[PDB]
Amino acid sequence: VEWTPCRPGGALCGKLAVPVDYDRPDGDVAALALIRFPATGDKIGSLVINPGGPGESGIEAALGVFQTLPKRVHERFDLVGFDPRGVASSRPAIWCNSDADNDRLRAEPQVDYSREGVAHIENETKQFVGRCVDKMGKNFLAHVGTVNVAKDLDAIRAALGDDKLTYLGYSYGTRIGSAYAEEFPQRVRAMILDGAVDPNADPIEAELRQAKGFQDAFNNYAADCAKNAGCPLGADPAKAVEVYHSLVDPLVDPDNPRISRPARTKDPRGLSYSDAIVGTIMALYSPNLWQHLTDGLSELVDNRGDTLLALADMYMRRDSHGRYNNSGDARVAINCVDQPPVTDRDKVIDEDRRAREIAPFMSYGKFTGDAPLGTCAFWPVPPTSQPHAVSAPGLVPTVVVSTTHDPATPYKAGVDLANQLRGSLLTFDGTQHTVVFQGDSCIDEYVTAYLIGGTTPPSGAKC
Repeated sequence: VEWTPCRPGGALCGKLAVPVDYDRPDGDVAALALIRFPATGDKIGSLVINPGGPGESGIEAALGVFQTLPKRVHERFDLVGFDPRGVASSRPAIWCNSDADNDRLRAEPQVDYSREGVAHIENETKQFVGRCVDKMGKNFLAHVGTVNVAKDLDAIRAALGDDKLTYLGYSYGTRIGSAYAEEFPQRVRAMILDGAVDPNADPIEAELRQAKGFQDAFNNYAADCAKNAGCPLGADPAKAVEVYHSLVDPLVDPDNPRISRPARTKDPRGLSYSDAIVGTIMALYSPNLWQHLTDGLSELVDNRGDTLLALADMYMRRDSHGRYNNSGDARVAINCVDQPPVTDRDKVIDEDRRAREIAPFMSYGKFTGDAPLGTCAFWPVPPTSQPHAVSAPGLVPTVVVSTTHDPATPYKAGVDLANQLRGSLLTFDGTQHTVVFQGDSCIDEYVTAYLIGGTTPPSGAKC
């Protein structure tokens, strides 16, 4: 890799060619984008991070991580972020939707699960899948999976000149982690995995555990808010779900669920039901966003939706000029090849029935007896991986950081991943998604000691 200063540090930038198909290492070639923050003291090696998603930029994440990086880590390591194949500055990038495509979906309430509703959703999905194929071609799509990201990571390891990888992965980056650890266990110097994906999970039960996570994070937010003056959800948290629906349900025409009655905003779109829900989920990633959620709900009481709409844009990565980055498109494409999709309609119908009972705050109206298949049921290329217990016997001990009320990747997922990895579990007591290098000096101390010394947290460590 030929390094260069960048387009906010002593940062250097570069590209790395990898083959699209690793069985045709002479065919089409991809170019991964890399950022690098040189160590300030005696260099142990590169610390390579990944933010998750999938579809999130590792470069963009390294720029943030740089700001909150402990002094000793920055002394001993190059901080290095990368954009996986198909993502952000890597070429070719995955694109399916235009900016107008995305807005048009987000304008719909997306709540009608009658037969006509389901047919409408599955029509938009097929058009989407066709837009992916038409812009990217089937070959590139078949090789954007984690199994091949793992192989690029070893190419990155080698190109940075490290003998063994030192790696920090968050959320989906956790799956990159275990995949690398299974194909190159003898190349792992150290590995921290924060907010765990358990690759042995049933996809439906995982989704349901996730729904339960956000309802539980919802209950936690609401109970917090109920101690505060003028809580928009009321002072009795046992009634918060109902109050919340009294605020968001009017965004949907009661005589016709396909009709949005959006809250007024200074932005021309207004606030649809689906954006209202998306902004809520966004805020339940972190108590840092609870104030914004509360503001958003308070605006709804006055039939306004500006803050909830901005939260949804943060989630959707739509900037203030209406441009989207490609994380949404990349997210879907990569998720579709990482595991076999659910194709049994009856299982998708029963999941919906259960999800409404488990996460009522996200649920509009009642169970209809029908539900749509997910985008992946229509994917034109087959999965390049599949649910299995992680098996990496020779693997160095690793740290799994799991938060007790993580809504996105629940606590028990981290416990399971640690077990399969036979590494250390470090618990954070909180309601948020991930925590490493985000303020908590305790967590950062443990992680700093592991990264430099190799010392793992004691069994039962809490922070």
